[PDB]
Amino acid sequence: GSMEEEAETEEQQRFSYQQRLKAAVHYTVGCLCEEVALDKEMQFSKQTIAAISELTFRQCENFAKDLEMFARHAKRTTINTEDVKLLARRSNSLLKYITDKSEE
Amino acid sequence: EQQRFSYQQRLKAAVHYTVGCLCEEVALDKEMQFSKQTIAAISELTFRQCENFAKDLEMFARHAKRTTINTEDVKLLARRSNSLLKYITDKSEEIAQ
Amino acid sequence: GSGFRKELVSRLLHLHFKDDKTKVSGDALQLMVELLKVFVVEAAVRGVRQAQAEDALRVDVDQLEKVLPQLLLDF
Amino acid sequence: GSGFRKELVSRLLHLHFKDDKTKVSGDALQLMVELLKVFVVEAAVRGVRQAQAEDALRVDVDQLEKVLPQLLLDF
Repeated sequence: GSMEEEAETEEQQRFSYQQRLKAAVHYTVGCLCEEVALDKEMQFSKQTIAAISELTFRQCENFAKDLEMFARHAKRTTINTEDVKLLARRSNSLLKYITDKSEE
Repeated sequence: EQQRFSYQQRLKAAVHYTVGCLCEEVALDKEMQFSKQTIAAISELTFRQCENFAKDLEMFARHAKRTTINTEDVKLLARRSNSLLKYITDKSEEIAQ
Repeated sequence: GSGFRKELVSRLLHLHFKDDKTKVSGDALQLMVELLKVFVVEAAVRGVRQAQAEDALRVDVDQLEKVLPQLLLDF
Repeated sequence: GSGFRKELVSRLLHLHFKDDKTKVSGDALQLMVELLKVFVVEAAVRGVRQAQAEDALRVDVDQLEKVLPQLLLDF
């Protein structure tokens, strides 16, 4: 039960967890794209939906790192709605939408 | 005597000069020349990018309840790429010397 | 309509935090559930507008790639 | 080699601050000098890589325009 055999099993576990996360994102992305397709009466390829799902998975990485950095900038270990508003600071459009939903 | 060129005009020309010298260094290093129009476009881009840097720095300072912008604010501008972040986090230390 | 589950978003964010003590408030988590939704829908609808601007019959990856750069600059 | 003058960078920034009270520390200013140089060098180096990919004689504005979205994503 060597160290290299243990490392391989742990990598397999990390890999399959990431894959399950990617699957779950792909599921919801498929659902949203299906609502868009019906509403706009425009079909999406299967490759387009996969590309959107891989993009959404990556975007989470940038959202999470930024949020953590913004919280810590303010000496907080707990991410709050002001950190989330900072993500949307370049787009007045997006900031108003997010600020709206925060008043709930 | 009356000033001849207006305030932001003079700032854009000073940026243009420095951008030109920087692009001259890249052209020697990378072995490829830049058109005059490319250099002007990079200078205009640089001038425009200072608006975004400035406004981020100020929101970032305000997020930490500060009105004076510090090196922590500036480091947050470089955060997206680890190579940029490490390079700017480095240069920050060299200034301290 | 559909949307991301809170618990999935939490796991996605935690996959990436550098620090184990980092946590996300309940309200902040709900806002990120909405933000990820708007990100996906923006990508899809922009893709639709591009395919239409090209007299195309479906949104292919070739149309999606033209919209992604401005999309990521907005988000 | 070449670099931006701190005085110039101070003026550029102060043109855009939303609030008249906003100040910049002396170290933050020096670090901004380095950051702005990096932005210009990155623009130039990406423009060269794009001109090489297109088998050009020089970097022309059309090459630069292609790399701008990705440059702006990194800054």
